[PDB]
Amino acid sequence: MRVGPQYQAVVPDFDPAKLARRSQERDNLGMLVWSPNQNLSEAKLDEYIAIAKEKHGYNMEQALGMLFWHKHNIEKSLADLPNFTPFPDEWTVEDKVLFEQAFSFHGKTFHRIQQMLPDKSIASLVKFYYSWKKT
Amino acid sequence: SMDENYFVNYTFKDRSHSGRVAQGIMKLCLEEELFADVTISVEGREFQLHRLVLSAQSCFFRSMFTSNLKEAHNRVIVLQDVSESVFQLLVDYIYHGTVKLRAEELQEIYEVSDMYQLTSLFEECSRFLARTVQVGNCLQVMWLADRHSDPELYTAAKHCAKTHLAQLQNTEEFLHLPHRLLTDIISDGVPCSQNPTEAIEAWINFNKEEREAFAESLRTSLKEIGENVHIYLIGKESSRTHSLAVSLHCAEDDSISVSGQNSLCHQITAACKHGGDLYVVGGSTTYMLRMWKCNNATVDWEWCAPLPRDRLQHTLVSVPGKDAIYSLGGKTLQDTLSNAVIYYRVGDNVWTETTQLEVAVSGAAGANLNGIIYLLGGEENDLDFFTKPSRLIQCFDTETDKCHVKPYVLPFAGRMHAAVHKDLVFIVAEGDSLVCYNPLLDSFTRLCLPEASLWKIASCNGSIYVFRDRYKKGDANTYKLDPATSAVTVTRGIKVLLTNLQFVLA
Amino acid sequence: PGASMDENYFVNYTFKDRSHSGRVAQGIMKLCLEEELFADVTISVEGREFQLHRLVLSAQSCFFRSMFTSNNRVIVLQDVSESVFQLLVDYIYHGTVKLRAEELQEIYEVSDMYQLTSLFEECSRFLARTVQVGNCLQVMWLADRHSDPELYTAAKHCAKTHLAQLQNTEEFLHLPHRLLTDIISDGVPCSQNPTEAIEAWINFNKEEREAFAESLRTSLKEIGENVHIYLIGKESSRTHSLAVSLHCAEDDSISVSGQNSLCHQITAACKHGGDLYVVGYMLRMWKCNNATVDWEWCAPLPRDRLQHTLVSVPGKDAIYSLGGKTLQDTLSNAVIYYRVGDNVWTETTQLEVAVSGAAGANLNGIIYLLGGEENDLDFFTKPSRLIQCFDTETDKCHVKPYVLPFAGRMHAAVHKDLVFIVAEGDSLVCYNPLLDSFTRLCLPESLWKIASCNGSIYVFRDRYKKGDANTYKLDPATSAVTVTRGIKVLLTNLQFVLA
Amino acid sequence: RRKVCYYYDGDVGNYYYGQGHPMKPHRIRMTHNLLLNYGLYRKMEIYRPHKANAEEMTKYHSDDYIKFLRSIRPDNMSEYSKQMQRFNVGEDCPVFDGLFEFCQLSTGGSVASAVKLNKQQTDIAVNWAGGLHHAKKSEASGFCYVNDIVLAILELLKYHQRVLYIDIDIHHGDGVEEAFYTTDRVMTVSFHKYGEYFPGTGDLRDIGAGKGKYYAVNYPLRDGIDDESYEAIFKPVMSKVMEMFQPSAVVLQCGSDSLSGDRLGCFNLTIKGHAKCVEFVKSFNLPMLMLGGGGYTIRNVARCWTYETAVALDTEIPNELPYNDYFEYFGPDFKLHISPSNMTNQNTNEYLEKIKQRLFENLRMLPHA
Ligand SMILES: O=P(O)(O)O[C@H]1[C@H](OP(=O)(O)O)[C@@H](OP(=O)(O)O)[C@H](OP(=O)(O)O)[C@@H](OP(=O)(O)O)[C@H]1OP(=O)(O)O
Ligand SMILES: [Zn+2]
Repeated sequence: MRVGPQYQAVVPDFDPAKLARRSQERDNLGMLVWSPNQNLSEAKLDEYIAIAKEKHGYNMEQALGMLFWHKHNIEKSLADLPNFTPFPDEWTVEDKVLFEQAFSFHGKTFHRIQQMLPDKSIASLVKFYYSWKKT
Repeated sequence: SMDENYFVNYTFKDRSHSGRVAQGIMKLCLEEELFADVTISVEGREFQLHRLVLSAQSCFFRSMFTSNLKEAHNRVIVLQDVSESVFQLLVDYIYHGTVKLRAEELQEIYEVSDMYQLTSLFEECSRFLARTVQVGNCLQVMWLADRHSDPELYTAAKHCAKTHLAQLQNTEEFLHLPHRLLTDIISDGVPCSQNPTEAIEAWINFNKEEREAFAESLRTSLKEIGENVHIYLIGKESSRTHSLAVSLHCAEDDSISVSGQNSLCHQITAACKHGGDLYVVGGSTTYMLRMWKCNNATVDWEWCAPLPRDRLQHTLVSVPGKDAIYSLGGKTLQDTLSNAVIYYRVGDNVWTETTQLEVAVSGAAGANLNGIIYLLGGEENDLDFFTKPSRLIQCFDTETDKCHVKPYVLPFAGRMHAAVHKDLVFIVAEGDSLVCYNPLLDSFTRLCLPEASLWKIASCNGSIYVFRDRYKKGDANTYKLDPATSAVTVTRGIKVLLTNLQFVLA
Repeated sequence: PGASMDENYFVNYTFKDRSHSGRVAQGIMKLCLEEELFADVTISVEGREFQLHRLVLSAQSCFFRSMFTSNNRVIVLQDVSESVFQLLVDYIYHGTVKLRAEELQEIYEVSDMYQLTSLFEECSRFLARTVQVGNCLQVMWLADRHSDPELYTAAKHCAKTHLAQLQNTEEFLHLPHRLLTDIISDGVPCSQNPTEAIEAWINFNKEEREAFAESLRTSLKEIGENVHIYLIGKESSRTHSLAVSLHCAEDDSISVSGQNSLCHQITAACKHGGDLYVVGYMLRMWKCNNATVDWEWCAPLPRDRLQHTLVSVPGKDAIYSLGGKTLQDTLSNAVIYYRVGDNVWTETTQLEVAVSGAAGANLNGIIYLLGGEENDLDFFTKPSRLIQCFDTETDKCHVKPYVLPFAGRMHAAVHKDLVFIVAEGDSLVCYNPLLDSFTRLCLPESLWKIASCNGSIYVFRDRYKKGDANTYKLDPATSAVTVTRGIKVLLTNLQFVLA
Repeated sequence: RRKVCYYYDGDVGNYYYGQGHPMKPHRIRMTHNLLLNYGLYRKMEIYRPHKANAEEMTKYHSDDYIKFLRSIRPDNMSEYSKQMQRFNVGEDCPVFDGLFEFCQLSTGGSVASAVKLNKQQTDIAVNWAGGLHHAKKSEASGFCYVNDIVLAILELLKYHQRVLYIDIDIHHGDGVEEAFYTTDRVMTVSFHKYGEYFPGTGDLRDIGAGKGKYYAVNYPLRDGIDDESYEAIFKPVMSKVMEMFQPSAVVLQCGSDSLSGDRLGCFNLTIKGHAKCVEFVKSFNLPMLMLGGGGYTIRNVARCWTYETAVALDTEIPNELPYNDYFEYFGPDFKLHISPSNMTNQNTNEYLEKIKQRLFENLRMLPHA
């Protein structure tokens, strides 16, 4: 363990005079995508999500976010299900096959996989790889 | 103590007594021929010998002297089946203790020793017959270590006849070999390359008038084993940045081939070969806990349990004396020298910590002799908190777990590579001079090598291959010496040539 | 160890059996002095028949190898006892003799006649280990007939130290002039009046031994009395400590000789030659200038440690400091030293295993670091039992392959050839390093210290219930533990006793 | 009946360090997916962290360091040479596509989590992305680039008198113990493995230097410690720390890197052991902040962390894994709880007792609060 000026953190000493007013000077940091509710029974939520998977392309989460988008009203979200779509980032034939060529003639250097899939970035290559190792 | 009072009385035990009697007899006895009292005449020589030293050394003469016979207090004795050039070595051994063993007149001494019940000389002639066991005298040393009831030289003289059964089928000794011996060399594990089926069939077709209804239990006892004639070269190729793991399956003689390759994304800080399986340790990052396990029949890397310590340039030792991979010594993360021993139960994937070293080293050349790990040189803690080339010998005993530095030191010092062969430890370091180390006799012998720079030893099956690191193309970058004649020849056939040997394993 | 190049382990080499000397040793030990076989010569002592072999007698000694080779009867020895030549045979064959103080001097004769070197040397060590005033002027004569310098010195020190007690006996009466010159001309303390004992020797003949008398009075080296057994002890409420010295009296009595309360705080201290060197804020050193009362200043330590061991070495005129804690509870193993005169600390090799609070004791060179406490599992400390010898000359420190019969904090006192160790009670071990063994005594009865004045082992109880006089005088020959006094000080909790 | 929040940006499991590197951030996503199928997100306020701008990443780390992290990329590695050899970044902490956005994300989640935590809104604050406790003030160390914990605690010390920090990871949290090695407002209790092992620091004797002496607990362990031993040493020491120190908020660095079988582990714990640890720490009714960091066998990390979040709430969860998206990663049993191995513990009881008595002896010397 090292001791000095550039090693430890400069802790601010404690003065109680600032334990009251700053409570609104720094707001909520981050979006609120979901919050529990006491009113809606989770049976209608199980039915809601089962319908969101069977009758629509949504999954086990976007049904919850879209349900919170309308302030816990099932029927309105059901009315807005056909509108927004679960963006099908379809890796077509050329995409997946060229990815197999990059992975069979290169490896895990996704920067090199980019030099034959120049349109896609890297986060989608890595996201597809972990969801691709299943074979 | 309770009665011994150093001012009244006590028991003075002199521990310099045993040497003053021995150096008294070997100097007053076999020099001035004083006080002789028996005459041993052999094939025309009279020997003025003593009864007290011959009897206090071999029970045969103890029973021949103190007897109820007529030749007890007469004088002259006439020994039979022994020459006057071997019994002189027996006198030079009984009176002095130093005999000059030679491979020319060896078996005779062996036999004669066993008849005189000289145990130490019999055991050393048995080990020295275990060294120089050829392929031609492998059915005669087998037949010789059997009428003397010796399991060690029988096992050693049977392993060679087993692993060389192909070019032994047509010898006129393999056709006269009785049932028990052939049953022992067959019921052990003849390789497929040594085609044992037509060997047994080639044996039966001799006196089949009396051997057909006598040799089928042999075929019901024939076995087969894999291939453990490997080298496992691990070096970084001149092309990419990864390091290959080439496997060298040696043929029969004077040729080494190449099996397969594997490569590895990681770096390697140590590697060992256990029972035909490869075990690499280390990572390019700063967590060198990791460990992998490879084999020619999987082209994978079955990850194994990580070490409990973060050391690099440590020492991995193997040999399945009880299935364990040892990691002795090493240099820590803050460039300190550690001296802790951790081992790995291959059948459990479990590391455990045993007794620690007596001197902390890093980069020592370890060599396992039938259940004893030897740490050879390496790098030692200096005095100004630096390091220096070490000369020490260490002897960790993987049965009672007790290591202790040997008093003597090596000729050279520093970075060295050593391999076990038969019974000896062949060591190479400062350029061109390999010393064979005999840990039982505590002695060295040099040998010298070509003048044209590092070297690596690998005692493959029968011979000792010597690979030189920097494959500068011009040199034959691979040799093969015969340790009995020091004939350094050149073997070819590396095929997939490398360029920078890091590890040349067993 | 030698890298030979003429021999080859696969063609030609030299065998070198290690268990040969042993095997022939137990061979002769076994099939000779048990079954009695191959009997060669017959030696007659007084009236007993000894069927002995010629090769073993000729192997051990030179008297016999010169007796048998004189170019056929029962040779008779005309000046040995039937019960001593038996010890000589049991030594020549077995090599393990049972010594004894009653038939010791006899052996010292015969073991020299037969030229048994080891039995003569060790018989000399055991003969000079137990010399008292009663037989010093006779052990001098005995050492002078057989040309033994080591035992002549050990027989002369006791003779010149206790000179006044001998000036009227009778062994001192018929004393040759050379022995007396060797006694008086080496450093007789003034406490025994050497000048009067000379003329007292002269009146024994008066007329003859007077030709050199005046020149015999110009030959002695009268020297002042030193001081024995320091007691740096903490007495009364605070008031630092003390430095009580104890002038020794040859009357089974110890005496006080001026204090030295001028102290600060002490961590360790040792006695060199005849003065006190003290160490204690934690790396300084003062000297006890008792002639002028005042302390003195010296060089500081090259480092700072706690509970280190100071061992005085008058041989090299230095002081070694060994082991100890280093502020934080981590045990060190660095041996330093201080040369008196040069006044500069230096450095030597390190200890094998680190240890603190040990008890060091030097035997004419080698410093033995006894006991202490060594670090254990895994951060802490445990009371050790280790033995370490620090060869002051070759600078080699190595652990002995054995341990003490006890552990912890202990106190040792060098006495003769022996090291008297003591510790946590009802125990007093007498370690002999030459033949590697221990002999325990029994004490009356709480740690207590040990000290060696001249010829007795004063053992000190470091705790008083006020009014008990717990300063025992130990005679280890008969394990006689007496209670001496004459001390006139109230020193309560004393830290350590510097012999 | 206690409110629980949860920080997770659906974008952290795409940053890939390198080929053959122990830390794979993907484990976070796997954890998330289990929480998305056990039914543990109906009852837990899920948020999204903010991309931590480099002006709050500077209130601890130096300026040239943050400028270096913000200005580096695997294409122009050759341009910054002495820079990356001076900030340790390059060999153990590799440069990769992303890097500074990963640091923005973890640090943003942890800091925002503390900001909400000290305003008495929620009571338990969950964040399995942050918890990088090896990073130092002006250099990276041990897979960690920025030190999220010291930023979160620097955020908590604005409303709280005294803050406690608990280290369960196999390693010694040397960055957060170093950063608070002089002050006495934050007390760093760290249970680890001290032999010859990363990072090397963390002895029993190095406590505090300056005002904050006796305010740094280091409990050095040995290999193969099973579960019952870790409980018998975890409960008394932490009861004594709560009694003597009297904190106001707790920061638990629930490192899943001391379980049975990691790529880089050495202990022999199980999931229910860490569960008993987080339940004991949770049973003091204090503003609690659970972090991550550590854990290199991915499936065991996902299992461990999802059962941790199953402990933070109250809900019990069965052994059978519901249908997620990663059965091809979980072993041929599809069960949550793992089993210990065969490793024996070399800390023989009286070792733990002597160490524990040393700790009590160091803890009885703290002044009243
Ligand atoms: O168990 P191993 O034989 O050592 O293989 C592992 C394992 O790969 P598998 O998918 O075959 O089990 C890792 O996968 P996860 O545990 O992360 O699911 C993988 O890591 P990534 O594919 O996620 O990168 C890693 O690869 P790497 O070493 O490149 O990090 C790879 O190791 P090997 O390269 O030794 O096979
Ligand atoms: Zn960790």
